[PDB]
Amino acid sequence: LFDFNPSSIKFEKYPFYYWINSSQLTEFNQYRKFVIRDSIIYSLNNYII
Amino acid sequence: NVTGKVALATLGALTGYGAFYHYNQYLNLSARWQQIQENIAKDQPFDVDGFDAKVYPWVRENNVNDWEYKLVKMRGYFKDQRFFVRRKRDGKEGFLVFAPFVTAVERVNHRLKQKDLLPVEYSVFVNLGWVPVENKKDVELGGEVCPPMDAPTDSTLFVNDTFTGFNPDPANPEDTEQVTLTEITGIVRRGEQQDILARRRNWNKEGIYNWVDLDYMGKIFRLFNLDAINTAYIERVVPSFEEGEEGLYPIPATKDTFERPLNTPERHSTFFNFYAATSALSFISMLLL
Amino acid sequence: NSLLFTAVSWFSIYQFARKGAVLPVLREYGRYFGTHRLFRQYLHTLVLPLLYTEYA
Amino acid sequence: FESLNTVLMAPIYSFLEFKLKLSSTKINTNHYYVINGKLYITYNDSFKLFTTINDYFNDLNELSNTKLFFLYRSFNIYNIKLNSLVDFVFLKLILFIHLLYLKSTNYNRFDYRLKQTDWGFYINNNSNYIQNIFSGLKYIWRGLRFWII
Amino acid sequence: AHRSNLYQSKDIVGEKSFHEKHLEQQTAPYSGVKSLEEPVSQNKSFINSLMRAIHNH
Amino acid sequence: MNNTFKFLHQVISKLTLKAQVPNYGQYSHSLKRPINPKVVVFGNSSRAYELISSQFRNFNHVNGLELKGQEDNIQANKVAQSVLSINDGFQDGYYITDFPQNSKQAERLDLITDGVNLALYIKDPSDKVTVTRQQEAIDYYRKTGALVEFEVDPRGDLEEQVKQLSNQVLNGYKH
Amino acid sequence: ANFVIPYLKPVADFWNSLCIDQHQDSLFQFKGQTGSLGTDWTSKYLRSEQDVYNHKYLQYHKRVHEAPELTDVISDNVYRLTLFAGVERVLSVRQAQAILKTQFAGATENISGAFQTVLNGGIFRRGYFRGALLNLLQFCGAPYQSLIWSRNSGITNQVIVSSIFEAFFYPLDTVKTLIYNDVQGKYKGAFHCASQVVQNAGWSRLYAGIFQKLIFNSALIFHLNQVWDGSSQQWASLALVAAAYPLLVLKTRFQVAGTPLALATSNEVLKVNRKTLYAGLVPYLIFNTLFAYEFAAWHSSTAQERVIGGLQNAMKQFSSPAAEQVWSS
Amino acid sequence: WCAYFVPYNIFFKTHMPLEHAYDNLFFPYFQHTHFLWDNNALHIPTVGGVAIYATYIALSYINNIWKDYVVRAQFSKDKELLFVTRVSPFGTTEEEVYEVAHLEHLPPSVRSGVKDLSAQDADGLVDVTCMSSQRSLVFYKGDQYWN
Amino acid sequence: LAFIKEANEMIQQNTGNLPWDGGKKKIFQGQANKYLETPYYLLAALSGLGLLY
Amino acid sequence: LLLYILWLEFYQFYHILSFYGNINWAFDYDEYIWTLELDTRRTRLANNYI
Amino acid sequence: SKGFNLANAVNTVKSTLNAPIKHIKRNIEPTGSNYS
Amino acid sequence: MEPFGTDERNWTHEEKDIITRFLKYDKHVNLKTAEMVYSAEVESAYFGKAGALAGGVISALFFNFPIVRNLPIIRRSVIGVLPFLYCYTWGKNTQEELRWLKTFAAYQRFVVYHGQHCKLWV
Repeated sequence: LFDFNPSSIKFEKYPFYYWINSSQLTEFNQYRKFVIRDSIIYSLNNYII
Repeated sequence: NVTGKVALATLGALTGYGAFYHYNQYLNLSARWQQIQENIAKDQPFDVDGFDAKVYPWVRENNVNDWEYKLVKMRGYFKDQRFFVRRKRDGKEGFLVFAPFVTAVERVNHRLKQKDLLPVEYSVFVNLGWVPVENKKDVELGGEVCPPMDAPTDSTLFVNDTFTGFNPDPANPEDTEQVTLTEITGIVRRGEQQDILARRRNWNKEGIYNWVDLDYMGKIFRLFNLDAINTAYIERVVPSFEEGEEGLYPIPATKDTFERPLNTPERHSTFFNFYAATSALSFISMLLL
Repeated sequence: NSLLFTAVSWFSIYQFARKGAVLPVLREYGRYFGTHRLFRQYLHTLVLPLLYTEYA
Repeated sequence: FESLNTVLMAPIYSFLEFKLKLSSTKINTNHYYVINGKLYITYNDSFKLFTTINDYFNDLNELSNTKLFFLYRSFNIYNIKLNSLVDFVFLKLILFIHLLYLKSTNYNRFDYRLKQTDWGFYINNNSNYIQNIFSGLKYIWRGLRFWII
Repeated sequence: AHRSNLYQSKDIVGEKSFHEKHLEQQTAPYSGVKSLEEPVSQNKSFINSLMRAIHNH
Repeated sequence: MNNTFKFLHQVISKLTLKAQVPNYGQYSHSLKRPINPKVVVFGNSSRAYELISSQFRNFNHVNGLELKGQEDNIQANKVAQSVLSINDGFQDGYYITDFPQNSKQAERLDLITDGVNLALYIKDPSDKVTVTRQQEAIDYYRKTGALVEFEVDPRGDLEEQVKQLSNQVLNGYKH
Repeated sequence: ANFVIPYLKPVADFWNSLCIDQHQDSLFQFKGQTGSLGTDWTSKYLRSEQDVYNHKYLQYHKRVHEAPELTDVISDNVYRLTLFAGVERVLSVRQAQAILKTQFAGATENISGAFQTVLNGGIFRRGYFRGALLNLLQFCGAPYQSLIWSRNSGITNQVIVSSIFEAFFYPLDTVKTLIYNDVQGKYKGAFHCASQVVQNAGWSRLYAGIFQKLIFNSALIFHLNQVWDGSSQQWASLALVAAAYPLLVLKTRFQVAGTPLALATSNEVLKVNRKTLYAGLVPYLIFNTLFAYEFAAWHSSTAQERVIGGLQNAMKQFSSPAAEQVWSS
Repeated sequence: WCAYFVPYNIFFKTHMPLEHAYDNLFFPYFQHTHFLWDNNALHIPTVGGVAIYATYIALSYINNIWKDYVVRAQFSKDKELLFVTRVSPFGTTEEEVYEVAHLEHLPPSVRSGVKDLSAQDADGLVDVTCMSSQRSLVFYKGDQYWN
Repeated sequence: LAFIKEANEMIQQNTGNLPWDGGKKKIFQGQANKYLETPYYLLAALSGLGLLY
Repeated sequence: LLLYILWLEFYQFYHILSFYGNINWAFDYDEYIWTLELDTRRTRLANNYI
Repeated sequence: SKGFNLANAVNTVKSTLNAPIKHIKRNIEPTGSNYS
Repeated sequence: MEPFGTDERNWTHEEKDIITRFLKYDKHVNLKTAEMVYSAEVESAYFGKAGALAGGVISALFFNFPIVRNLPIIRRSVIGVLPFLYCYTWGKNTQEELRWLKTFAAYQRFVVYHGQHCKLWV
């Protein structure tokens, strides 16, 4: 109520902006089968670029 | 009085405008027909094979009206199904008979031995000719149109063409790819239209057809090149003696026996004469008033 | 959004003044230049939404 | 030629009117004259008494209403063909009905049975039946209204 | 007589129909800025003159 | 008509009436106004004159009192000519006062001008001379059904009396 | 199904045809194959997906590269021919409202009053759709005839042909205007109105605004060419036509001159306040923008290129986004 | 519309159900067809009866709701029997008569509700209650409509 | 003003103040009734032809 | 409101009764066609009870 | 003349917003009956 | 594949279009999913057009209704356009809902074909 409130504003106009792939900033400790998802995300990013 | 005079004047003006329009149409049609006859006298058929047969040059350029009324010597294999469309041949009731001609084939079977698919045939429909009503039972489904082209001389030509994909080998080692081709030269015709006043009415449900619907023919015969066939349909022609004396049905088309246009110069002149007579009568009546 | 607000405000001001309804939010006659309250309100309406959008 | 000149002068005349409106104030004080003891303002080519601004606005509204409803309230009087035809059709139907039932007595078989029952709550008919023909049809229409659709 | 009275009861003022109301609503004169029409020199400026012209129609 | 045909007959008449005045139900109140208002006045008092002025503020008054001694036909012609034209401001509602004191003259005027859209007798006890002159005209107007009597007390709300008289005149105007 | 279905079936069939893609249905009509691959239902759907815009482009080509058919023009002006058809009569009345006594018939000197006077006749032959037959017949005249004369001619040639046709067919437009401007219904059909006019005035009155009509037609042709090209100077052409908008209003006022419906005479046409020249400018421009007239034959090369580019984008919509480009293919 | 036109298309012109059909069920997705449901078609007669009864009830309720207001009134020559035309169920007019002694206007049963009465407003509604038939005529409490 | 003049003339005509033209005054003004006959004849002919066919 | 609730409940009942029968179309490329068949399904006994 | 005047539009909106007040009050007004 | 959670942003319209396009022609999408997507795209088109036509039809009658007959032009036009907008919105929403729901189902099926769901082990 009477303290600093965490912000909720976020990006809303980018294609698959929330689709984050494994990387050094992610440590690549994702799901063991998430490689297919990462590759699809990369291909879709290439399409949308 | 005033109503009658005004109506007569309006009728005369409309009929005069129609007469002038149809007279100009008749003159243009006469010029076009003279040019068409002169060009048809040449008899120099452009070759339809290879990259030209995979997509027809008129279809390739979307300029069929540009390639209209031209002589083409095409390669292809005729389909078994024959479609008859009700039409008068030399004043005699009959049917224009058309049969698809498979000009090219495609085989995507990488596992050709594991599975035996059907070749994807890029085909073009050719109007095999015209048959009288009395000989309706004479037309044979898959009947022989003409003798096939001879075997190629080049020993390197006894295989599927680079673009056409047709293998003119009298003994193809792949018997599944064995084929006997055909070559024929003919004239070009644009797709007709269904006009109520022109008696080009098709009872497709009842099987009665008077308007040449390329899309309907494609849906009936299951042709792979639907839009390509819908672009135009050629009326096959023969170099004189199209069908002299035999049970040859459909009778082919000659140099001066091909199907004249529905909106012919004669029809345009008749419409012009009718409109001009109407205009003259209306003007005379208005003068009498 | 700012352009829509400005257009709505301008149209409403013109129509309400065409019937006499004028909000005296600012002084009816301003100091110095002596501009009309209508002109001052039109200027304020043109200015404010752009500044608010700029700030946010 | 004149209309081409007028079209050319259209923005010109509009600009002139705008300039005149800008350079002129909507105040002239050239209307109100005290006619004897009555204050009259110039009304077209004549005068009209002014008691209040609201009164003048009301008079203007009345005159405007008269002008706006002048034509419609001048509707053709004797355009009575359809109404006369309707009246004639109704009269002809009524006359045919009166002819068909010229000489029928009031009491019917039920009325006769009404003279042989203890049903004193129900009363015997003693009047003409012309005015209530097809009241059964009216009742059927009432009853089928809530069940038709 | 019913047709003459439009099947409407005589000696009854009634409610004017919607169009009639609109006929009354759209007929009233426009109310220009009276203050802008005042003889004040503050209204004699060019900006005030333009405001009066655009506002008084 | 039979009690069963009344609904259908009335519906048919209402539907057919629309062919005469389109949007009649949408202009019934407006059509309540006359076309060329001609009014005949009877009465003389202070409150009577006040009510006349209030009800005919936008109307033009004809001084039939001045037209005294003229022949009946000439007076009727003059009154009709006064009441058969629209002022430059499209003002056509003309109210002739102190006229005509003769039933024959009223009949001639009615024949000339298709009947006065309004005839108003001010039933005011403060009025003492009007009934002394226009009794025959009052009787003729009562026979014609156009005479509307506005019973006004000499004392009371002038505004309320004006409202009542305006309502009576509007509802009693004859097309 | 013995009495009702035989009549009720066509209505549902037409509703489905309006709500479904008939061509696509035709693709699903014939199930099977004759030896050529790609005849399955999936293949038919795959072909039909691009086939919608493909058939649209083919129809555009037939409209441009082939001779004209009136129905196609009707197909181009379908919203202008049936639904917003009465807006033409409304605009005619509004242009004629400057000299009409509609102010005495409870119609305000505005578009609202013009509509109310137009709506005072109803929604039938005498209402908002009054004279629609004459309007459609006029639409079937000069536009079709001039468009038949100049298929893909230049702007000047198209303007000349349109002027010739509009001069040819003036009386029909004059009669349509008179019927639309007849608020009392004094005209019992086009023939009766024409008879009365001929017996009353003389033949010359049929083209009181023919020159203004030709000039406005040239302006509208320029505007339509700019709009088709999409030059972003289309707004400039709209403004230029709005500058000449008084010509059409003057022509409309001249067409109905010195008649029972108009309380003024022809000379009085020159005495009108200039504020009347911009009476229905806004409704006219709105109609000309939203429900615009489109002659696909007279479309510019820029218009054809824009249409082809839209079709190319639609065709490009059919592609795999996450497709991987391989070194070997 | 909300009962037939939407249900007709939503039930017989598609195979994918609405989002409201699967929001509460945790089951694998599937398509729906109307040619393999209710082989013993009890649903047909139930739907027909429900539709008929609902339409009848709606018509009757609308007629009852609109049947309390007074549309046209006329006191008799002796003013004993007031003839009044109200709104009929088919949207037409229906004429009835009321006895003079039957109608009355009375304070509500809760005296505290007088301030919250419709007739308290100047342009309100006043109900004349014909006590003989326990009927109500809702006259418009305003001066323009009355004679 | 133009509407006022037209309305004055119409009001004279309606109220009977018809124009006094050279002592030849129109003391009556009316219209006759015309009935649609060609449509009836066409309907009768079409019905007879259909019956014969 | 009861009618609207009844319509929603009818749609729910139809959807629920539908899932018990799995009818789907499958493409046989041998004849180059697609035919619709029906088969049973295995799901949660808890789901069936619900 | 003058077309859409915001004052007139607001007056019409206010009249519309005060329209169903009478019928709502009549529906909610207490009657003269008490069935205890 | 996409993030799941209340705080996560909802799928966008352009994202849904891109996903549908990918599922329509991907070489890594099974034939059953392709047929489902094609059937979904085909039938969903009729609903929106039918709803728009129904709005156009009903709104015309509502423009000439009993009270709608004698209203001012602005109010009459607004009231008439009211049904058309509602029915057009209904039809378009129904078409979009059917298409997007079947698209999400196809996406789930494709993810299952590639095991792209956490805690989904056979």
